[PDB]
Amino acid sequence: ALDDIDRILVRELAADGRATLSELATRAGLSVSAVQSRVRRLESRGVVQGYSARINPEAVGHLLSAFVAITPLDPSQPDDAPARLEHIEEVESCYSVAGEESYVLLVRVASARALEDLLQRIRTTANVRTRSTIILNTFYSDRQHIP
Amino acid sequence: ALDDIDRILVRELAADGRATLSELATRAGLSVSAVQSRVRRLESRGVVQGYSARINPEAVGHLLSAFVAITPLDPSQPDDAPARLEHIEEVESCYSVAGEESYVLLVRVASARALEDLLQRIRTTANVRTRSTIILNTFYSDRQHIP
Ligand SMILES: N[C@@H](Cc1ccc(O)cc1)C(=O)O
Repeated sequence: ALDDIDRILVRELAADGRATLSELATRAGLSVSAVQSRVRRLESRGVVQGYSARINPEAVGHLLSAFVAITPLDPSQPDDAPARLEHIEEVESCYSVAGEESYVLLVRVASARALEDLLQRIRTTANVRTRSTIILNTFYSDRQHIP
Repeated sequence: ALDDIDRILVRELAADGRATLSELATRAGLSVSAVQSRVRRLESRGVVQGYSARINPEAVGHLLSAFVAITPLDPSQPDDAPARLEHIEEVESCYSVAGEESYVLLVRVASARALEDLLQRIRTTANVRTRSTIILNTFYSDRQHIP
């Protein structure tokens, strides 16, 4: 239950999460109060999960990023790992995945040596083997698609 | 230079990309005016690259997501795969990578059938083999970390 109007709103807020109510309204052809309340409704279903600035991770010191695939050293408990890694700040994304491994993490760090340290912390905190794939270059990312 | 006032700014805008030129200035102890200038220089210097609402993908009927690892078929052609795929719009992200594959894509799609399809189109449009990994669940995603 997402009408043409909501489609326009998220498509605009995807492209520009600081879009203003007045700007959105003159694009959907609605009043700024219609818009404000369509946006709150989108936000409280979980259609729009929050707004974030797209910060360039090299500018701030994360010069190495990596996908690390992780798999249980002992498969037996239900799977703690996303909970237990939630508090390592250098882990930015955690997905469970089909195939031989269980999760994939995107991870970002200052250097090669900071990467060895982090692999250790992950090995130990989630009791998990790791397979690492260094990212050499991001060509574009998060480009969200509303169809 | 990232004057650790600029540091408090990006932490603030990453967790909340709508936080307003004022509300910021409070928790950052500055004039609404100087807060406005930095932000303008921060986007100029490519430290903030943009603002995005973060849209839940199922909510828009992207029920299957996948990492897709690609490697070009003919090492003698110019290797321009990121550019040949850039027009296909359900590729959300494309990285080059030191692994077993040349690049990794994050891709979103309606269903398993739609993916098979996408992949046919990926193979033929860049000239690549595909190896893909299906995401069952996203535990968290873009948690941007600032040192
Ligand atoms: N790797 C498993 C799926 C799985 C995902 C997460 C887990 O914690 C465990 C298993 C498979 O392909 O069947």
